[PDB]
Amino acid sequence: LDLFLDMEAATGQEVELCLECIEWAKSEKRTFLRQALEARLVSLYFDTKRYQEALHLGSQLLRELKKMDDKALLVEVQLLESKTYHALSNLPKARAALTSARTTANAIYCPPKLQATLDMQSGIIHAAEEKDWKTAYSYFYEAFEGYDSIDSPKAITSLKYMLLC
Amino acid sequence: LRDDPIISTHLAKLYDNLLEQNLIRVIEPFSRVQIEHISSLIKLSKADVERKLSQ
Amino acid sequence: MSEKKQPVDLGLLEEDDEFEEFPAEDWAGLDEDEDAHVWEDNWDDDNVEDDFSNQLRAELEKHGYKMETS
Amino acid sequence: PKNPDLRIAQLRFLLSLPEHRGDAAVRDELMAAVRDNNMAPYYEALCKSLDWQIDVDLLNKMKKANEDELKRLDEELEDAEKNLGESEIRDAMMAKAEYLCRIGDKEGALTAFRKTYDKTVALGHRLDIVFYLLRIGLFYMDNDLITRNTEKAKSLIEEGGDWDRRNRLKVYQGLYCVAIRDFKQAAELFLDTVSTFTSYELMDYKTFVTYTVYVSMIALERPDLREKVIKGAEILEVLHSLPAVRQYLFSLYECRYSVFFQSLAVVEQEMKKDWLFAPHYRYYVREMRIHAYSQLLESYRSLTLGYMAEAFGVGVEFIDQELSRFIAAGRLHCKIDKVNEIVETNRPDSKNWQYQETIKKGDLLLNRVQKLSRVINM
Repeated sequence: LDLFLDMEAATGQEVELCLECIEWAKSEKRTFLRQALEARLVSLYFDTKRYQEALHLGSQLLRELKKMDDKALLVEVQLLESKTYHALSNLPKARAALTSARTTANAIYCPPKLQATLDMQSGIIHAAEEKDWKTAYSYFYEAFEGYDSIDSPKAITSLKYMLLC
Repeated sequence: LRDDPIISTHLAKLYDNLLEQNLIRVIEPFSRVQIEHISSLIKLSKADVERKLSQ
Repeated sequence: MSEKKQPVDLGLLEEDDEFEEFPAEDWAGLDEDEDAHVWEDNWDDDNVEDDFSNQLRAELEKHGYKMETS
Repeated sequence: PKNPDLRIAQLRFLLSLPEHRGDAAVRDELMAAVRDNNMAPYYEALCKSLDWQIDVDLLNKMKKANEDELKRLDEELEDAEKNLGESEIRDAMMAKAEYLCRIGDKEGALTAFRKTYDKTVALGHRLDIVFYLLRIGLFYMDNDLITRNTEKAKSLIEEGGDWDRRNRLKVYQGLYCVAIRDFKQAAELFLDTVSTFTSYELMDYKTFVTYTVYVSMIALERPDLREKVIKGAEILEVLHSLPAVRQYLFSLYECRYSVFFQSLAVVEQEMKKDWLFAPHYRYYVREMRIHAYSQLLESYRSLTLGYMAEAFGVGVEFIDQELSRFIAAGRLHCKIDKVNEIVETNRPDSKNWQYQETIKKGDLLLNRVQKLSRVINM
């Protein structure tokens, strides 16, 4: 699925075919599988800039994630929840989803793909209101510490964010 | 900068803030002055300058 | 005195006997849109309203045609 | 009532005045005729409707089920009667009364909501019955009758702001302040829009946004808009719903008349044909024009007619009679002259006029102490 979506080809059948993946995964009753398929499909609607059903279906996914286990999966959807309220420019719900992902991910050693994205988005939250660029520069600096030597577009946009803030 | 993120607004506020420092620099000694004497310093049109000033 | 109010009020009862509840109901056709709306505003709105009740009432639909012609 | 027959029965205004839009408006009314005992509303506005051929078919079926479910509420009321209970008789009387809102007759619903208004065990249930008069008072467009129970249910609440009860009443404050033309006290009412929601009892949330964009868009200034809404993220969420609204905020705030008048015809045609929003459509236009002309004319002392005609994208002949009507009629500023064919204001409205704003109250207090002199000795 991820290697099929990174090709960036024929995105019209991708979202419907992903709905056939959630349909098939529910047909064989694989709950965590279709939770992952919604977890990537909501990133597809984030890439499509369709903020209605991404926040709606993602929120209904939060209704079955707040009850269930796998707290690290909640960090993905509260992270991208912060991405979609920031993309809609809503600061308190982005700070609340951010802080909820922080107090969810405080016990879990996250991968630096997920661990650094908290502070990467957090610097855009604080320097979105431009409260303190010392703290925000700490967020893009530690974000650069997370994206160092793992991905070169992410690194050049990381130093773009350091020189930016 | 066409693939620039939402922070283009922050870059534009940096531009307009340096414009503000320009305006509070050159206008500040001047009670009454020509608009092209004072825009000839910055060699820019008076339209957007008039809009930002009057704004 | 206030007893000279009495023949003036006989004139008023002749005015109310001109039309019997024809103007209260028909002018209440305008009052039912106008009741509890502050009538100092209804003098301005009545002023420009009655000013444009003759011609060019809405007229903002026409200004887009006034662009190329003027 | 709180049924969707409120909003379908709210389409009768746009069904009424044009003959153009009365096709879909009669379409969902005829389709909605089988719903919520719709018989007596379209029988009432049937003069505003079609002929009597297919009309007399379904009236005979609705009229008998009317009395059937009515007498089941009556016998169910009697079985709720002669028995120990309050909320059983409250809800039997109340469902009877909402059924009387379904037929659309507040004769039996006035006395029925009056009886369960006397069976209110708490004031919260009383405010619920109050709102049950407000939702049909919206269709009925009474003024004092629906402000009476909110005036009396206003005092002595003492139970805190509830989640959509108190919010629902605050929305109703938005309702009658859409009805009335008081606006600067209507500017506080939509401030709960963080907490307002899709209310199918009265009004959709996006229609709540669509109606509060007018009172904000006209009735508020740039410190007011920059304070409340340009700062606020709530409009930053819902601006993505319609691209027009973002133009009517950003181009108006950006003071671009050549596009705002090009798009203002949609505010004009949208502004009419509306239930509670119709009769003031003359006022919002003119008030918005003078507020825009004061917006440009505030920061500008002298103004050529060339840059002005370029700014508005209109001929000079119209702005000629505009501001001439806005000296006396609009009453914006000091006298404008055409000896040089150039807009020139003076506006000495700060120094001495800041003191002479009080000579009006000095003369009004002077006549009021003449009234105090009229108290003397008799």
